[PDB]
Amino acid sequence: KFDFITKNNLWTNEQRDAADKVLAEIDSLGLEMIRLSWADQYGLLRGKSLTVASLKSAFKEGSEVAIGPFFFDLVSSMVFNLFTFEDELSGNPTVVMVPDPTTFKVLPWADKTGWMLADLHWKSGEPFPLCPRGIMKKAVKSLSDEGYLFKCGIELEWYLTKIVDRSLSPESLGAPGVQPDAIQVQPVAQGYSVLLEHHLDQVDDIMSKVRKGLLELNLPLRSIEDEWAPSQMETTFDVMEGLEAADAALLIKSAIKQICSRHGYHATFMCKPAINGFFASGWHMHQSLVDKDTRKNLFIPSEGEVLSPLGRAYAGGLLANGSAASSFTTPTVNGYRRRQPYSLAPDRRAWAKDNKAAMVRVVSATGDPASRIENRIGEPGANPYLYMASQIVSGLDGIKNKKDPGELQESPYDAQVPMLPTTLAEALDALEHDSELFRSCFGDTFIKYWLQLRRSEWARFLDAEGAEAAEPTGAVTQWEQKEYFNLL
Amino acid sequence: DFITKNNLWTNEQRDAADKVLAEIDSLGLEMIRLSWADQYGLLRGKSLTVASLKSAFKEGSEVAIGPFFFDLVSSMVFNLFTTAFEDELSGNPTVVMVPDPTTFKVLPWADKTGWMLADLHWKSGEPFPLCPRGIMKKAVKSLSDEGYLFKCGIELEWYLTKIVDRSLSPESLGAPGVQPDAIQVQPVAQGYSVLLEHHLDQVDDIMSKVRKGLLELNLPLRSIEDEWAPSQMETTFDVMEGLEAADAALLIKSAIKQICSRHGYHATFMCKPAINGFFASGWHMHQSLVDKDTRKNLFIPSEGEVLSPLGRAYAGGLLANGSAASSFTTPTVNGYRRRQPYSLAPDRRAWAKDNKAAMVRVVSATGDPASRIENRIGEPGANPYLYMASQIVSGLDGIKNKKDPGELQESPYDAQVPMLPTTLAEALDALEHDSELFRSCFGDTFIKYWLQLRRSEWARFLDAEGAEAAEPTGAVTQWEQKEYFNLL
Ligand SMILES: Nc1ncnc2c1ncn2[C@@H]1O[C@H](COP(=O)(O)OP(=O)(O)NP(=O)(O)O)[C@@H](O)[C@H]1O
Ligand SMILES: Nc1ncnc2c1ncn2[C@@H]1O[C@H](COP(=O)(O)OP(=O)(O)NP(=O)(O)O)[C@@H](O)[C@H]1O
Ligand SMILES: [Mg+2]
Ligand SMILES: [Mg+2]
Ligand SMILES: [Mn+2]
Ligand SMILES: [Mn+2]
Ligand SMILES: [Mn+2]
Ligand SMILES: [Mn+2]
Repeated sequence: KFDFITKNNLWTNEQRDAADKVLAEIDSLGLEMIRLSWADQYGLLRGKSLTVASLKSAFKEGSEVAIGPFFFDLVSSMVFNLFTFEDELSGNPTVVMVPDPTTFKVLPWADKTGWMLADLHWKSGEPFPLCPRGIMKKAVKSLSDEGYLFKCGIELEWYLTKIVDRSLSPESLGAPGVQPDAIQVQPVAQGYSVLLEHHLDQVDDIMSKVRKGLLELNLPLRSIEDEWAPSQMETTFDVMEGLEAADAALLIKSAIKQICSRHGYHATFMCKPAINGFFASGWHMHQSLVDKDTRKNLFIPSEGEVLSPLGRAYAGGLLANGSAASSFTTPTVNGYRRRQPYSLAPDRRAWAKDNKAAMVRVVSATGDPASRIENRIGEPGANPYLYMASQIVSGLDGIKNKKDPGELQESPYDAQVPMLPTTLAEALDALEHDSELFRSCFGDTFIKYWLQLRRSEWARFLDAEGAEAAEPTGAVTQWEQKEYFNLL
Repeated sequence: DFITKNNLWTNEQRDAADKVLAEIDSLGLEMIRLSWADQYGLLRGKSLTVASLKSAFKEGSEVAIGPFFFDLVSSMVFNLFTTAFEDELSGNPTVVMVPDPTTFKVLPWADKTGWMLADLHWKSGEPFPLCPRGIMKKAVKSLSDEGYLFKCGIELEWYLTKIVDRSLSPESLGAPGVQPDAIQVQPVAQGYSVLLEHHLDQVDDIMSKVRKGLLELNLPLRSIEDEWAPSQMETTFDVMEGLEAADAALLIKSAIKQICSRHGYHATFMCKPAINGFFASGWHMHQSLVDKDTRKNLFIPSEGEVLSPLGRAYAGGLLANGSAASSFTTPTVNGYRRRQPYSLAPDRRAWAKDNKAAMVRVVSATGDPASRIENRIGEPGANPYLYMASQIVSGLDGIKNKKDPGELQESPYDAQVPMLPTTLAEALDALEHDSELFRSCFGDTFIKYWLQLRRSEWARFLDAEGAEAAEPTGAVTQWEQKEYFNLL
């Protein structure tokens, strides 16, 4: 068989050793299938399930796939002509999924099934420019080149509901460009009784299975918590690093959804479902930089500081680029329901010490290795690679250009600072009008592609619900429910 | 190491932490709940993994004070958005849950789950002033400084019902400041045949599970009894001491509710549910003081006495402060349904020997170490910490000022003594106009906070049902059912 991986130098020695160990574990465990997957532009896992023999072949030749998913939106509108590359963004070329053996997992909820991520490459051997994991890799290398590792604490809010109807009737299936029916669900608990232990116990018949699945995947689960709204959950994780953290967040969301569905439940990372009483869910990103060699947290402040100078410049970069990065931290139309004051979610580019109204909330103390920046702007349905890469790119831009975050705001909701985009369209406008950094770091081809795609989605939303409905405080529309509830 | 830096663990607590970690590993536990009682006595907190708990044994676990500024339906009674603290009572600072390893339990009804209480501290290291367990700690220390230990017999009445509908439909979930629907239930047995053995047998398929859970928690279960009303139960426990006794009462109520819910039943400590035929439930507090060194009961009477002089003065303090303490022993609007005569509940500040019509009932015999005071004023839904601490503070005040209870009442419902508050508002007035003692021991800030919070709750009740509805002999309102039935 042709060895595409060796010829194109796509595996490190570490990856090759891991490939040997992975095959040994597959044999020892008697696995029958190994999923080969990769995140699309929305963070959703696409790929194939291979047999053992086919995976062994893929460890030399890769596995061919079409780029179709990149040119579809969530309902398979054809945004880019698959029938008619970086210049025109058209066609259906074949790319090669090259497995990343360091990502291998055994999926506990499935029958004799393993799981692995793949990187997309042209048959020429070059990375596919639209691959979001590749964009995270570029961000990680840019940060390594400067002496730093990205340390990230994953804090995810989500909704846990019980399935009433999976909406499988032919009349509910939609069509290309036509949303299918949302799954029908029922809340699993009452709410507005935050952090209530009895809520944790009431849902633990299924939540214990979620917990066990996450632990058995060797994910660093830290806490399970009862959030404010009915059936709203929160799961946090211990600190992870760079690509691993992004891969982990991706797998975490996938595992929660799959386990829940296996038992007749529906988990969703849709920011604010159209269900009475459901409040918006957030994805706050906890971030620190550590020295590649000394492994010390370089954000730790001395006395009379809230952050080290380096951390202060990182925060400056987060603030300065918060509008341009908005479509990456907050990619869904529905995620902008959180862009309003008095929400404990951010409406403006302000930093503050421990104040949960700020976009950038600093949590720190002299000599404390937990000292960190929390960016509260993200939504749970964000693509982990694009979210984390936007954070790295913004913070590194702040360090290189010595950006100043300005004064810590005591009342962030009164701060005389730039407002954040209130709609996805505003976020795309902000990116278009301030595109240089993300063109340079994510790639010009990717930014062109991203703008075109997301704008087509906004146009669909506008056509279905009208401009008035985009107001963040307005009720969640049926378009949002039928776009995001089932898949995110 | 926040705990070591602030000297927050005794050497016994550190030894206990070692043992707790060893037991967690030996049993293969996967989750450990870290909880604390809020102002209503409800358990709030997080569920942590083994790794996260090990970290919390050094740095504690951060949590927001949100629950203290919410009422039972999450009315925002204090402004979480304006950064203040003890003068302003506003804001949303982060505090540190410091685990108390001496409280560790394995929860028998849950999957591989341990459980622990936590004390709330500012990040400066000082105790958080609104924390009710801390108020109990201060009462216990105040009592110890005088040479005494608090011995308490826990006697809880409650209702056992079978769930018909958990009221989980979106239209039933309420909203912040808006009560959700009560759970719908069915009685499990007829009543008005008190202490009937056949009733005990009829309910023992579920009551046996409650019994086993309490026994496996190593709680000193003493009796299970058929109380007067249909489906009304009573569970008593052998004598416990001080802070343990309060912690145990908290765990007892939580365990009863969780076991019952796990099996499709609803236990409630709501005083008098809006269910036809349900009579009011009480929490009589059996109390004695023991000498810290001799370990002897200092209430034991001589011949021609019903209590030693010390016990008689303690009783005097209980009576003298009974109106000011009313919101603590009887914090619920619904609990004042018991403030009426000919009820076997107290309507006045009278004491008597073995008369169940009195507030302070003496049970004693010459030289009998069971000699004690039973205060019949409390309701089952009381916060264990606030109820017990109010008792300690009142009795110690009686001792210090040599307060005289007056003459024993042969007919308490005809006694020439001050009447007890008949509404929560009256109880808050009594505390406000006579606050010095409870300000001195519970703290000014807590008393200011308590008054403001409970008055907002009374205002909600008044607006929903009118003043006319507060008359104790009136029917239980839907507001009471939708405020207390689900959570208490
Ligand atoms: N140095 C660090 N760098 C990055 N993340 C860190 C660091 N130290 C701690 N974390 C992470 O920070 C997160 C803490 O989140 P959590 O305990 O939910 O509190 P919070 O996010 O500060 N508050 P909240 O919005 O109110 O829920 C965890 O994911 C930790 O692993
Ligand atoms: N010295 C003591 N100090 C405190 N509590 C004690 C003491 N001796 C016994 N007790 C407790 O007193 C309680 C007695 O409760 P119980 O047997 O129900 O009595 P009762 O007063 O007759 N109740 P009731 O008939 O329902 O009104 C138990 O919780 C005992 O553990
Ligand atoms: Mg959190
Ligand atoms: Mg009794
Ligand atoms: Mn949260
Ligand atoms: Mn957070
Ligand atoms: Mn009784
Ligand atoms: Mn009694």
